[PDB]
Amino acid sequence: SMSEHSAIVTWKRKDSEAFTDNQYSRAHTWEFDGGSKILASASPHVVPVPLSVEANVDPEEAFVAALSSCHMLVFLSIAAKQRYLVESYTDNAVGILGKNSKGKTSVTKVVLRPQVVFSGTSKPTLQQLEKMHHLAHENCFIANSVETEVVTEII
Amino acid sequence: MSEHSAIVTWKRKDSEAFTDNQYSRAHTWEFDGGSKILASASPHVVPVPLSVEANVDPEEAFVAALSSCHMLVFLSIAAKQRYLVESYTDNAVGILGKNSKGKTSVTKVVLRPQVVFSGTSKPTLQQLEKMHHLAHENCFIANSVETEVVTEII
Repeated sequence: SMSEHSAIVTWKRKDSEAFTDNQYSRAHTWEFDGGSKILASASPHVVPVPLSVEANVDPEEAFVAALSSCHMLVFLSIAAKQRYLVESYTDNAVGILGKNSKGKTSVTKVVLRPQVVFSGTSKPTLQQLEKMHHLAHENCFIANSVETEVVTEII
Repeated sequence: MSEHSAIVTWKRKDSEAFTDNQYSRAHTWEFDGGSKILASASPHVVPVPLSVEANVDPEEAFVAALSSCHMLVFLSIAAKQRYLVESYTDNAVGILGKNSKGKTSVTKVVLRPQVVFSGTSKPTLQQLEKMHHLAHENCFIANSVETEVVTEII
């Protein structure tokens, strides 16, 4: 059903920061309802380190992780319902910045490369796995919200 | 132009039956620079204790990515125009609903940024509004989504 999801994003000038020289820290915080606070930054592909902070999450990385996580969650529920025992699910996902059709810089492509380990006495075939991933992509809330071409390479 | 990586991992817990659909949705996100984030399904989507309230969920992350991206472009614009920004706080909300079509997706995200300027040179409202239109135009995440993204300034 319908739901709302909030994030508080906050940046504060450090005492030592001139700011107008563009040499301010891009570190900032993301705060969510359940109480968690995440240290964030601009991507180091767009703003050089040390202005960006490599150890902190960036918007592009979070975008890729959300798409990959959303797809995973749908898949796992499908696999449980088919009574397949999943031991692990690991996705090495990659997003690409490039120019979209309108000539604007965007995340034009995301490749999901999920590797799933099954156990127990009912394991699916290659054909079945493939259909579980197609259903997962079709019912992924995040994939359904984006212009990004989302491709799954099943590993 | 650039590549952005995420490793998303779920492992079945010891003794967790899974096939009963009662498994924990907690999992991890790992990024190149070493950040690990504890993740879950949203508790507005999956009840609890199947979802874990203190963990980040895909929907929350997608709202933060949009809000964060818009902010970072805004700040570089403000700094270029020689305004001194003391703070920027955006209380963002995204809404999951149907379409367009009939598929559940994030239909609308509303950004509500509040900016504190100090010092001698401060923008007028008109200048502030223009900085936000430019930031939205140049925000990579916003240029990636089909979501209606609206900015209500202040």
